Amino acid sequence: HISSQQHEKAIKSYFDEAQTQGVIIIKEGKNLSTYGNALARANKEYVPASTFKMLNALIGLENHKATTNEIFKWDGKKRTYPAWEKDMTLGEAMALSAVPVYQELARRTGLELMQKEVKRVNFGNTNIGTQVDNFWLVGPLKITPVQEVNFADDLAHNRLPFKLETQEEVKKMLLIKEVNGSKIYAKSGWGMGVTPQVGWLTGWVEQANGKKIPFSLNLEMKEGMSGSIRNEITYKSLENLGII
Ligand SMILES: *[B]([O])([O])C1=[C][C]=[C]C(C(=O)[N][C]C2=[C][C]=[C]O2)=[C]1
Repeated sequence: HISSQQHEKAIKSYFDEAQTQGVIIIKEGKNLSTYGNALARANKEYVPASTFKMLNALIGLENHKATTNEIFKWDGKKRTYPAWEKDMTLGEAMALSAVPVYQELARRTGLELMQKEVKRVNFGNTNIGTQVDNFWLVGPLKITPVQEVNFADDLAHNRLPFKLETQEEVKKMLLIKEVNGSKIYAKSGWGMGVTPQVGWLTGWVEQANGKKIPFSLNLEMKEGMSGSIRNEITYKSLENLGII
């Protein structure tokens, strides 16, 4: 019973209050809706940053480059965060957004195979260039927030060109929140090596009854904001629209 005018104002305000510029795109069935305080972001291109982990994992598992239970050893060298100085599964690495695990996986896959799986999946601008281990962080691979939500819609519905079983395994890695019988599956993205910095939270809500509502939040990370603003805004918006 809320006017759409009021949903629009309430969601814009969640971005206004964090003092950033951003958008969240929601997909109900085949219908895309854009909210936020910077609507024109919707079809601009940004690096996927760690959102790429979802595709990177799909590629690695499908092509037998790791298993769901394989433990990637920490090599013992100092890491940018101490939470990374441990051995982990791809799943654990997904939750921690541990890039060196995912770069290990990228190296196993190899530049050639990576390029072909990324052209095959039609992901973003599909260009990975010559560096197998940072293409999703500093370019040249770029994707828009529309493409990101459509990629989430595909994964959520198992429509990507990977075995059903590969898709279920990557989806088990993605559960970040349970809120009143709804489950939020998603991956965060933080473009730290680019100016300005991009922040993403891409996924879908799986409702009490099996409807799945894909979404993609996309904003600018400002000097010392924390990661969880991405989540917080996503959750405020989703609740505001009665999706969760
Ligand atoms: B991801 O979006 O969660 C993510 C995690 C850790 C590190 C990065 C990253 O963007 N590193 C970039 C780096 C390369 C040169 C300078 O900084 C992303």
